[PDB]
This record gives sequence, C-alpha cells and structure tokens, in this order.
Amino acid sequence: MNKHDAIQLILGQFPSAYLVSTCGHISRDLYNINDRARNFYMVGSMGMAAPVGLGLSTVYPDVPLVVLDGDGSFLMNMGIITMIGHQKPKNFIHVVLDNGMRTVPLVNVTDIALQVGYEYAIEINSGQKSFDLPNEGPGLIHIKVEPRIGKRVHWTPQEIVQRFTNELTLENEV
Amino acid sequence: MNKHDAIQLILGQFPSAYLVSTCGHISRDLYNINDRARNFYMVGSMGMAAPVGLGLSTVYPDVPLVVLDGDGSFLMNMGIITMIGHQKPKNFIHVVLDNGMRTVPLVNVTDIALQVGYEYAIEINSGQKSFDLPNEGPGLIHIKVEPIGKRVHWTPQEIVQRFTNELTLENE
Amino acid sequence: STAERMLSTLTENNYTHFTGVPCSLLKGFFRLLESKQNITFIPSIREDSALGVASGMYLGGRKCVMLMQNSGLGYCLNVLTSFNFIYDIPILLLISGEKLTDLLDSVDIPYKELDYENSEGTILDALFLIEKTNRPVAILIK
Amino acid sequence: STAERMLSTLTENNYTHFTGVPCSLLKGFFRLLESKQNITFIPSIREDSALGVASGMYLGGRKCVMLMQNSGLGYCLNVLTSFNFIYDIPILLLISWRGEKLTDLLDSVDIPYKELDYENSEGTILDALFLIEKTNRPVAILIK
Repeated sequence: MNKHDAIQLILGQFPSAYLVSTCGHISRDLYNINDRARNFYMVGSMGMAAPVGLGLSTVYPDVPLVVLDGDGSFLMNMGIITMIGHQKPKNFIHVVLDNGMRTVPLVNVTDIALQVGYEYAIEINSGQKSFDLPNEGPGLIHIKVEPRIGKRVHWTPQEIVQRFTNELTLENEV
Repeated sequence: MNKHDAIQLILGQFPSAYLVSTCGHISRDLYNINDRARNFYMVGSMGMAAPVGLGLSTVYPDVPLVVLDGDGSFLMNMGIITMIGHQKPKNFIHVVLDNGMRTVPLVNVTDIALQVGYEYAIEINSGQKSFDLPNEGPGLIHIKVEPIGKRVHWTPQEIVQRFTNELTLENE
Repeated sequence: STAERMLSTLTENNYTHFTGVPCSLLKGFFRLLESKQNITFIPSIREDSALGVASGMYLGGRKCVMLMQNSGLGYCLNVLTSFNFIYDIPILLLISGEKLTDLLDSVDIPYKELDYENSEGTILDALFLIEKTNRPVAILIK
Repeated sequence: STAERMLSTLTENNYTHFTGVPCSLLKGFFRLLESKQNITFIPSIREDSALGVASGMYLGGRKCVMLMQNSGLGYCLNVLTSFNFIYDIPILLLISWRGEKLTDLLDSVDIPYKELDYENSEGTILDALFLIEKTNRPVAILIK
C-alpha cells in the first residue's frame, strides 16, 4: 500500500469530511485522487495542517475533519497533539502517513496519542476489508506506506480558500 | 515543595553534573540557591535548553548533564524528546518542573518519554525521600511543584566562559 | 481597565475567538479571557501553533486574534509569509522596537503602535486595514 | 559530484558535526552523510532544535554546520538573534531555496551571508569562518 492507496482508503471511509492535507506529496496525491471543494491543500507551512484542522474542528465541532500528516510534518510540530488531546474535538481524525524505511523515526505514535488524550489510535499496515473506527474522536490513524507522478495542483490558494469555506458555510448553517 | 527545594534535590543527586537551565524563574532560582560555575543560565530562548544539552551530550557522552525545563518550556519544544530518545545520550538527565492548577496541561510525560526511547522517566513528589534513580540515561524526572529573588547579575559571555572552561579542562 | 476597554470593542465587532501562549507580559488579558459574555480562548504551546489554530478558526468563518510577544514572532514568520499572506487569511496580531519593525517591513507586514489613552483608533485602524487587505496586521504594545 | 566537493572541503577545517532536518532538496548532500572522516550527523525534527544541538556541539569544543531550507529560517530566527548572538556562539548555516527577500531578512537581523560560486565557494566558507573568528557570531551561505 502506497500513499495513493492510503489516501483513497481515508477518502472512502470519510466521504463527507473536510480534509486538511499537509504540504508535499500528500496534498498532490489527494488532489490527483479526487479534487473536492472540501479539500484544503497546504502549499507550504509544514507543521500547520494539524493546527488549522484543530481550529476548524473548534469552530465546527459537529463536522468530520481529517488532517493528513506525514511522519515529517507530524514530527516537526509534535506538540500540537497536546492541544488536540486537551481540546478533545469529537469529529477530528489525525492520519499519519508514515513511510519510514537516516531520520528521526516515528515510534509508538498510537500509544503517545492515547497518552495525551486522544479517544482512540490505531495502526494499519495493509488494505483491509473493513476496520471499525469509534465514531467519537479524536482518533489517530497511523498508516504505514511504501512510496512508489501526478499533475501539479492547479488552484490558487485564494481559490482553495473560497471553495473550501463556501462548502463549509453552505452545508451547515444554511 | 517549591522550585528552590526541587533543584536543591536534583543538585544533591547529581553534584558533579553540568546544568543547563531554561529561561525565566528557574534560572534565577538555580542561581540564588547556589550558583556553580558549571550551571548554564539561559536568557530568553524558551524551549532551547534541551537541544543544546543534547548537543553537549553528543560531543561529551561521559559527563553528567541535567537539563532544567518547565512544563511550558517542555511543551514549547516537545518533539526534541524524539531526538533525545533516538540518540540515547547515556548521561543526559531531563528535568521538568511543572505547575498545575489556563494553560495546556502536561499529561503523562513519563509514559511519553519512555515511548520515544528514554531509558527511564520518573516523577518525584515531595513525600518520598528515596526515589531510586536508574543508573543510565536518558532519564526524565518530573517534579510537580507548588510555587522574591535576586536578578542574576552575569552577562551571557560571563556565563559561557565560566561554563566552557571547566568542560575543556576535564577531558584533559 | 485598559484590558476590558479593548475586549469590549473586539467582542462586539464579532471578535470572540482568541489564541495565544500564557505569559507574564499580557497576563491581564488571559486573566479576563478565562474569567468570562461568551469568549472562546485556545491556550497554545507555541506561537506558530496559535497562528495555525487561529487561521483554521478563520476558515470556520470566525474572526479571531492571537496574543503574543516579540520573541515569538520568529516562530510565526514563515507561516505568515508562506500561509496567511498567500491564502489571504487575516489574523489580528497584538504583538507585545527598532529591530521589530525593521524585520516586519523587511518581510512586509503592516504594523501600528497602540496609544493607551486612545485604545480604539489604533485597533480600528488595524481592523480597517485587515478589511482592506484580508491579510494580518499587527498591533504593537510596550 | 558537486556536493561531494563541498563536504570534502569542509572536513579539513575541523567542521565535522552537522545537524538539520532531512529533505529532498539537499537530497544528495544528506545522502553523503548517511553513508560511509569522523562525520557526525544528528537528524532533527525542525530547524530550531537543529540549531540548538548544533550550538551545544559547538560549546562541546567541536565546530558544527547546519543544513536548512529557506522556509526553516523563521523557526530559528529568534534563537539566532536572542541566543547565539548575545551568548556569542557561531554556527555556519547553508540555507537553500527553490531569494531577494531572504537576503532582506539576513540584512535585517545582521547575519552575514554569501552565495555559492559555480565551482568553489571555499572563498566564503573561510570568509564565513574568519568572520566567525572575528565576530563571535554565526554566518550563512546560500545555495541553489
């Protein structure tokens, strides 16, 4: 399972969720899979996907929100989990796409997520028929991927903002 | 206990250790309790005592160094533990003096330090008088504390000259 | 006092969301934010995380501000230059000199100096500029 | 080969302790440190911790570099101005990108710098170095 497969898996599990994708291969992959108006792509600011997602889940506590981190973006701003685990947003899904073979390894991420207050944390190594996820977050999904392309994302950041927030506004209060 | 007593205690169990205190009240308390030439005081640069301590351990593996952090300075740069647990400095001791009641709470820090690769991680309340410290690092000591003072009167290069002299002498 | 006078204007201009790191210099405003009127405050471990949380709140259609100090500005810099000035996500920054504004205008973030007797003319100048810019503008303090 | 040349140059002047967060822009350089001179490389999670451990290894008598991307500058900018400079600890930084605004910033905080020559930027490796010995302070070189 590569990152392509893992992102398709996450999309199939949370079809209606708002996605905040960390910058790099993860955002480009997600865009190429299915560029939905509910995908908020990061062009840079490695380490900010999870804070932005936490703010979003604060303002909109009832809507499902998936943050797509890599091992790098996760480790760069690890402290964010302390706030996520303290605020405890109930519809927050922290996905960590981890392609560790050279680097600081990502170890015991699910245990640590549980330690700081996450409601659940699971690990996925291969494509499974199903996995039952507790409907109440915050939940961490650690997915081990093996890297293997894709058109560069053709939306200006302002257009991303407008599409994403328009979707958010119209599918809740209005 | 108060922070004065906590760092009196840690100095008691590592009397020969080379301190690297974090910025704020912890430095001032370290000084006015007792300044040793080998203490490192930090002005500003919150969340940096632990990385520079990790560098010191990396170059000098056989010297006891205890980094002093608060809950705030620890949380501000938590990911450093993943490096401290990865490099595994055998004489690195990581102290976190924490005040809880407002703020992001520091939760299960010992478990987390053990999960990232520390050799041991312990919590000292004021009641116990033994607190058996394992004889290898990296070790995390979590002293929850219940909270005057003289401004420390030494400029940054005073502190670094005092510090690095003793260290350069000792391998020789 | 000076604190409440600020908060009231912001809270009735729809600014009921605030992030920041607890710290001695602007202690009174953290005081009031956790005193009480409905306000949502998110304590943050570091300034860059506070900025990210504020930006996400803004994306949730919520106007918000982040309290901070000069020393933290470095941490936010890239974010401000690579995210909010690229996505046009306005956040009010009440940053609490020469070096500071030299750096700011070198990387191009509008700033103003608050005078305490005339609280609102600085903050409302800043609010107007963020309305014109849809970008963060800084309000400076002692 | 071009990265081979710079590191082969660097070992000789007693700079052998390197930190930084791995990334695909300096992919070749990093790959040289990972394979195998008493190269010491400490991978970091982000730039401010890298600068911290580099400072520490400096105070441990050894002399250290720090690989970093342009984006990383902010994360350590403050600690460059409020710790290194007032405690007088020098580190050599090689900030890579992809420009002008980055030199803007370096000038803003009083950090000297110079771009790398096609062939041999030993010129400013040791310009850098003698500024280091002159000034009590870190200096950077900028690549790509």
